[PDB]
This record gives sequence, C-alpha cells and structure tokens, in this order.
Amino acid sequence: PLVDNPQIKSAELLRPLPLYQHAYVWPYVIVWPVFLRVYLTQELYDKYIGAQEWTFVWIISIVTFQTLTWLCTHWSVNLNALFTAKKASSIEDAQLIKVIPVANAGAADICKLVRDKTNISFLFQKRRFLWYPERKAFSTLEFDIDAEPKPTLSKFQLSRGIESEDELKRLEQHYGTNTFDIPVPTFTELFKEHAVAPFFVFQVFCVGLWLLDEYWYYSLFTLVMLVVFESTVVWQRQRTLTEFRSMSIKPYPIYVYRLGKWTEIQSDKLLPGDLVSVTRTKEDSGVACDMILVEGTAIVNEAMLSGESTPLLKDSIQLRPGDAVLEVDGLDKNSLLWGGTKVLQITHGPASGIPPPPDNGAMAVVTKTGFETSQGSLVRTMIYSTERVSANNTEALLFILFLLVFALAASWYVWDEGVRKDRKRSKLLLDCILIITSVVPPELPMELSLAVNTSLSALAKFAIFCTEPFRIPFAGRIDVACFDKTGTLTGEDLVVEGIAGLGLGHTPKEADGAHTRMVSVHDAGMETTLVLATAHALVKLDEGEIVGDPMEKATLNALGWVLGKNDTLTSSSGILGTVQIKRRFQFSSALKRQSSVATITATEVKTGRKLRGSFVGVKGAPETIMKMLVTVPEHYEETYKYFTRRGSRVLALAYKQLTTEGELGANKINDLKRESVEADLHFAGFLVLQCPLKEDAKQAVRMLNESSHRVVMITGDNPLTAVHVAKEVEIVDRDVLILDAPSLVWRSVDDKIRIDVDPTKPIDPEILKTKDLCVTGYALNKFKGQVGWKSLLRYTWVYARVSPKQKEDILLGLKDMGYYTLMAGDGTNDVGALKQAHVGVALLNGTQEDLNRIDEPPTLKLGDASVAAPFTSKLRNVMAIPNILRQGRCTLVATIQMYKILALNCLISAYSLSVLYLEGIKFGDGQITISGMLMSVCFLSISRARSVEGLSKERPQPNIFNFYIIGSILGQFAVHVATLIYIAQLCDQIEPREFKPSLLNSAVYLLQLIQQISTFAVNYQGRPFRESLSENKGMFYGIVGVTAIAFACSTEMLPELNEAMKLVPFNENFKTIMTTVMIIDFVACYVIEWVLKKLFSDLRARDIAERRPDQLERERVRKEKEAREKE
Repeated sequence: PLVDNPQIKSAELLRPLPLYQHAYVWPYVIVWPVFLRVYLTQELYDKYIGAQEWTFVWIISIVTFQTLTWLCTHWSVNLNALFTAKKASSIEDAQLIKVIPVANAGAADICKLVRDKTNISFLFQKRRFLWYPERKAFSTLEFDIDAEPKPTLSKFQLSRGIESEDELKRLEQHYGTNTFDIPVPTFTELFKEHAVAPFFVFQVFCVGLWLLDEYWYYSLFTLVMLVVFESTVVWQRQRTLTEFRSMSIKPYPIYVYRLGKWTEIQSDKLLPGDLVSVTRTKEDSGVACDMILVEGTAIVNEAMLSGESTPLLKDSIQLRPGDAVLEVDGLDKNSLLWGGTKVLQITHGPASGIPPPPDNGAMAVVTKTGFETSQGSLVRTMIYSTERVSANNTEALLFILFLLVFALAASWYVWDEGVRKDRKRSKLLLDCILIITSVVPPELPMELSLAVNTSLSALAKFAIFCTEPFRIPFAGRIDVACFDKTGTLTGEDLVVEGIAGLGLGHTPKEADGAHTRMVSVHDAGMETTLVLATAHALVKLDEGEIVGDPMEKATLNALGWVLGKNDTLTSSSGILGTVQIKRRFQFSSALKRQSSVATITATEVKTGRKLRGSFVGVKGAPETIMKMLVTVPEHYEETYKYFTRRGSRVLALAYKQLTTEGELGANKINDLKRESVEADLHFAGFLVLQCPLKEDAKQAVRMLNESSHRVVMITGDNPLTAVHVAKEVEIVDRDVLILDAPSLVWRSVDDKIRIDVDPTKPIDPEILKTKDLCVTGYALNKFKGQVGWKSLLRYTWVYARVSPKQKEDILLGLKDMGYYTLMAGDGTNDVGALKQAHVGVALLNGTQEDLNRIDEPPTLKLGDASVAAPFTSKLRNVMAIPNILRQGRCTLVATIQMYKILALNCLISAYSLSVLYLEGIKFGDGQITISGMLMSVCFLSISRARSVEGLSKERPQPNIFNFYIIGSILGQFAVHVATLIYIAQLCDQIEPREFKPSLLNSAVYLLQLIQQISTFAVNYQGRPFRESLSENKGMFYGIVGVTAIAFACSTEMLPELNEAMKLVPFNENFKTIMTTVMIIDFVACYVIEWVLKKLFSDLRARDIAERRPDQLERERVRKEKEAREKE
C-alpha cells in the first residue's frame, strides 16, 4: 500500500489460500493418476520406452519437478506470492503483506498482519509499522518529539505525566513494552533455515546424482565436507545471537509520577510521556530510555554510544521561554539523556508544581521506548549486518549462467555423437547430466562475504571496527576523500600564546597598521583577567576532576586560578581576588559567542584600584563582538586579521558592569534576557591560541594525494585559518582565491585582488585554470541550483564556514555526479554528513597507551561501535584512513583472483569429462578422490596472503564483466582445451580402439591434474597489492610439493605410488611428449595472463584526481631524496 519509508521499495497485499489450491499440489494431483493408469493397464508405450530404467527416470523427473515447485516458494518471495497466495482487494480483507526493501537493506519477506482494537500493524526487521487511514498508507510510529511541526518547550515544561488509567492502557497498546526483543532459536530451526538454501540442496542433488553412477567414496567425502561446514556456520550464528542477547540492560526499580503519586515501578514499563526521576546509576546499569531533563543538571558518561569515556555536562530546559521558543535540536542538544549512558553526579534536587521525588533526583520526561532509541537502532542494525549475503548475488548468478553455456555446448555435442553410435540411452543421459552439473561452482556467490570477513579481521588489529560490513568493497573505489578540521587534522593540545591588541585606543606596527605587540596572560589587566575567569563553563566533580572543553581547561591552567566548590574561583597571577558565577549563557555555534554573569571582588596588588559588584563577561568571535561594542578602536580589524592570518585562533573579550557596589538580587539575575545583557560592552583584548598539527597529518595526506585520490577539506572556521592549514598540510599548492561576501567578490589572502562576479554568469575559465579556489558557505548558498554550481564542485578543495546542513548538501552534490566519497569527522558536530557519504569514519581520541593498559573480529560490544558513523577508529592517528583504503583495495583483488580460479577449474573438469565420455571409459573412484583432496589442499594453502605497506597508483577493477577477467579466462581455457584435444588425438593414434586401467585414462588424468595446478600457479594476484608468490614459503612449498608429486608420478620416479591411482606404465617417447606438452601449456598460460594483466588490468583515475606535471616532478624528486636518505 505504498508504505512511507526511505528504506522500502514497494508493497503488495495478499490473502492466504488453502492447501488444496496451492500451486504445488493440484496439478500433481491431476497428473499422478494419469501416470499410474499409463504404467498399470493403459499400455500406451508410444510415449514411453519400456524398461525399468525409464520408469525410474519418469518417477525421478516427476518428484524433482514437484519438489522444485515447492522449493521455489522458499527461494524467492515473488514466487511465494504467486504460487501460494493471491492478490487481495484492499486493506479490509487482506491478511498478508509483501515488503521489498531498498537495494542494500536486507531481504524481502512476507509479513503477517495483526489486527487489534481498528489498528493494523505488522513487524518488518523488528521495526513496527502502523496503518493510518487518513493517509491511506503504512508508516512507522510517530513520537511527540518528532512531529512535523516542532513542539514548543511549553509541552515539556508543564507536563504532568500520565493522569488517567485508560490513557495508560492506550499507550500500552500503542507503543508496547520498553525492552529489546531478540529471540534466539535452537539448532533445529537454524538447520531447517540453512537446509532449504538453493546451493545446499543443489549440492545434495549432485551428491545423489554421483552416487547413482556407482561412486561410493566421492559422494561420502562431499557429503561430509558439506555437512561439517554447515554445522560450523550454524553454531557460529547461534553463538553470535547469544552474545547479541547478552547485552540487554537488566530491569531495575525507578520512580514514576503516575496518577498523582510517586509510585515505584520497574524500568520495563516506561511509556512515552512519563515523568521519571533520574538518580545516580549503579554498577552494571544505565539510563532506561531516551529522556529530556526538566529540572536540575546532571553529569553523564556516554561511553556506550560514541566510544569516548570523557565526562560531559547536561543542563535542563527549566530557564527557557516556555511557549515563545520552538524546540530545536541544535541549541538544546545539552538536555537529552540517551538510553545507555551512565549518570555520574547530580547537582541540584518547579514550574509544573510537582512535589519533589523521595529519592532526591532530577526529573525527566520519556520520549522514545524500545528499538526506537539510538542504541536500540544500533543494536537492530548490527543484528542484520548480513546484508552482503541477501541483497546480493545478481552478478555471480550471471557468471554461473555464462559458464552453463560452455557446459551445454559440450553436453549437446556428447549427446549428438552418442545418438549416432547406438549407445544405451539410460547411461548417455546420465553422462550428459553429469557433464552439465560438474560446472556450477558451489562456493562462487558467497566469495565476497568470505573476503569481507577476512579483511575485517585485519582491520580489527589497528582498533578499527565496522558496523555495516558491506561498505568494505566501497573503500576500494574512492575518488574523493573529504576531510574535516579541528577533530581530524589538528589535535587538542592547545597552548595559550598570550593576550594581544589590548593597547588599542591608548608601538610596533605594519603596513596595514596592525599592532604586533603581544603581552603574556600573567602581566595583563585586571578586567581581562576577570573576563577570562568569568566567561567559562567549567564544573568540577566531587572527586576532583575538571570536565569541559579543552580550550577552557587550557586557559584556566594558563590563568593560574583554582576552581572551588560551587562555581567559585580564587587565587602566579597578581590579581588576588575571587569570583562567583550566578547565571551562564551557553555557546550556540550560531551566535558565535558565550556570556556569563558573576559577582566579583578584586584587589590589584600594584596600584590598588578596588573593584567589586556585578560583572558581565562575554567571549566570542572577533567579528561578532565588533557589532556589540560602543566605540571600536582605530586598528581593530587590521589587528585581528593579522593575528588570524598566521593560523592562530583569535577570540575577543568584552566586559560590562551592572552595579558598582552590591548584589543585583536573586530575582533580578534569575530574570534577564540575553539580548539586553549582550549590549553596551567595553573592550579588553584578544586571546591568541595555536592548535598544533597532528604528527601523522602530512604523511597521511601525501599518501592519499599520490594514490589516485583527491583530498578536499570541509571545515567550519574562518577562511584564512582554513587556507593556512590547507597550505601546511599540502592540499593546495598555487595561489588561492577566497569567494565570499565583501556581492560575492573574489578575495585574496593578502587582500590585493578584488574581482566581482555575478552568480548568473558562468565563472571565468582563467580563474578555474590558474588559481585554486576556497568557496565559503554564503557564496555557495547564493550559487544554489544555477549554472555555475556544477563547476564549483569540480575545482574547489577548501570549503570554509559551512553549516552542518551544507556539509551533507555538498556530499550529496558530489555523489550525484558519480563520484565515491569518504567523510572523516569527530562524530559529534556532523552526524548526517557521516551517513550521507558512501563510507564514513569517526576518528576518536584514544591514545595507544590507553589501549596498552586496557575468523571474524570479536563481536562488537556496546563500547566498541559508534552511533554516528559506520566505521570507528579508537586511535587518534590520521593514518587510520589509508589502512581502510588499503584493505578495501585488497578485498577486490582477492575476490577477482577467486573468481578467475574457480571458473577455470570448473571448465577444466567439464572438458576433461567430455573428452573421456566420448570413448565410453570413465574415471576411477580413487583417482577423482585424490584429485579432489589435492585441489582442496591447494585451496587451503593458497589463501594465506598479506598486504604491502603502502598505497599504489594502480586501482583494481570493481566488477566481474570487463576486458580483463573474460579475456584471460577465454585464453587460458582455449589453451587448455587445445592441449587436451592434442593429447587425446595422440593417445588415439598410439593405441587404436567395469573400470580397468588404460593409457588414455592415465594421460587425461595426469594432464588435468597438471592443468589444475598450473591454474593455481599462474592466476595468483601478486606484486602491486599483496605479497608476491615467491616471498612467502607457505604457498610456494605447497605448490612445489604437489607439482613435484604429479611430475614424479608422470615420469615414474616412484613406481610404488603409481599403483595407488591405477596408472598404466608408459614408454620413453610418450613420457617425453607429455612433459614437453605440459611445459608448453604452462608457459603459454603464463604469457597470456601476463600480457592481459599488463594491458587491461589498470582502472585509470578519474578526471578529478589527475595531477599536473609539476606535482609529478615534485613527487619524483621527493621519492628520490627519500631513497637517497634511506642509507
């Protein structure tokens, strides 16, 4: 019924049908008595043959058709909807619904409708959908905080919880219980699920078919090898499900204000709208569900959602305008308690008029319960991480069908040659079906999953964890690698340079008139010291730790003052005073300033000059305070521009006195508007800070730029700092031009070129050709949708001063052009941007020494994955991005080599069987068993390979169908079939014509063994991405031993081993011809594969990542210098 969800493609309504009308019952009920009448009494042998073997063939064919029609319902959902069910009229009589998700959301499934009263609902991927008759469509549940019009704060500030019992029952029926429902099945249900998959039943059918031809050991070996693998997979899945269940939070008693009483209920019956009391959490516990603080403040530790153990600070919405302010999740982000955090402290113990709870805790209001929380969604998307097996297999099936044509040609030729020589039709058909069925590889469509699960183990050694593992192949096709700033490229070990520009209006100067004289923070004025000690937002734990932004911690450490009990600072500095913060206005990231009101009492030791009373301190961006001053100085703009042009961070300080003596009063300070306070300011000075670059930034950017990628930067600072950082990190090289309002004029860094451009006209080609670009946020906003917006995303690499919405806007605009993007951020400022990109990395702040003191990868506990981005690195190194880009590049290479090996093996086996069956002879049982065991040994021995220590300019192919895989497969197959035809013809020329040994059997067996080893030796993907064949002993010895064994059996070094495989002894000349033919075959295969790899393997870089010859020359001379300095 056209459900409303971005992750669902279509829907349909069905009704169930009785067992009589199922499509796998009634036609067989019609046709079986016809066959019984024909076989029993009718004697209509015209459409028959007569033998018992043909009766067996007819019975097998009928049973096979019936069970195939039955299994087609389990294999696909469309045939399930067609054969068993049938379409209904509308929602009034339908009982079943079919849901088909988006291309990478899982597998389609038939969902059952459940009706409760009027309400129609169904469960899809553990997510509840509801039927809204006013919209005539299905959609997910709607909560009070996620309405299309955002509710005001008067909804939550005056909330009184649940007041009626029928409302409680309605909420219980609507939203359900607050728990994680993860049902774990037993071994029987999982093996039933695994035993109906098409490839398992196909392998069972192949085993039965081989057993029909009197092969007792081969079928048993295949059955054992299949059964143990399936049992291992089922046991691993069961263990993973048990571990997933084990992480659910246990219920604990809590206080809920229900029906006017503070009744104690368990934490398993929370409903959206309840008024719960938050207290300090116990050991092995946490917040039950998402909340919003309505009174008091709390200090939390969100280590189960972001992977960081740094304490935070959360504040209530108690002191906000109740109805005049619409709730926004950009300014009120410090009021929501997420489900899974641990509360560490409660500071205080109301507008709603509610008596305090008995436990003396903060009051909150529940918003989301169940899987609809954040960590609930993370758990749900980690349960269904196997989207690589279900929403896939659309190209491997085509590869199997492509091999089936080469199978059918040989089978048809064998049948046509057999019908003209008067063969028995009960054996020729079996031989043809064996030739057909010996082609389909059983482990072909699930190669990508094994490669991904192998790469995930190597990634989990540098503390890099992946939540959605289908993005690993996406990491090998990256063209644009976007970067952030202040969380990725630059660290957080800020150092206070000093206070400069405080001498204005009262002297070294430059051409522009800037004041370069800089004064240390110790020898500063009293007002500036009071502003620095007033306008912070630091709070102290009872145990002695200080929490907050590292900027405030750094400036407090540089100031020298100490932090007291309750927002009181005393005092090395020469101020010798005390302050007490009354009211605090928080930073908003859009007003670009923060302010505070405090009571001061200072006594300067140099000139006395007592000062006491109310005080207002504000600290923010220098371009915003200038709009709030009363008299700007003579050289304000030039001074702050000069001090920010060198990569330093400049903040302005302003102060205002309210009362020269005496308190303002609690009632006055409790009721003050932000706009009235932040006006009529004085000037104190500038605070200058230097953010040091990370140690790995330059190397990890120089590796990305020189390996067919492109590195852009999307920051949020002023353009001068962004340009300086990009020049230090070597992103831009030539002269840059900043596009910003002065009109959207072009500006230079030194402000010597001012070129105006109109947004309707296209930009100048010379600007795009001879200069680098830095596009701001305002200019990009004024270029939205016009003709120049397509060429402003291909020639710009530094985006400065952009909102978090514009980041995902830029990422979407870059994705819509066909490029693949990567986003690396801190995981807090931008959340939608990290998910809009193809692959997103969230670089945390943990050091290596923190990790020191504290097969698929270890299953992700709640402290390992992050809710912001799919990938997550627990180390702060920038080098974590090339590791991902190298693993995602080696995965494609491994997949390509396995695809090239399996098809060649199958095509060799089929055309060996076709050559043998034209003469009437057949393989021995021991020979084929030894061949299978040796092939399995070689497969085990070849899989142990590792990667190189650096990136490469050559990119691998991303898909099967190209001019490299197909050409190599065809060439090697043609060489092998010509070799086999020549050997068969020579053996027929030498000796003219129950299992007995013969010359042709031994010759064909030896040739096919040698070819099946040569296709392992030749088709190994080596040098550029992974370790070479000759480097490691593990596969070299394995190949050499089996090659020597086969050659020794060929030339009769050990005649005792010959009788194990039933080989007729040869003479000298035939041995010489066989050895020469083997060597010629190997050399020709190697030459063809090397030529095709040298010609067609390289996938060239895009137009956005191509370098100029100057950069190539600089890279060459830098590599030459490094090679010279290596010794």
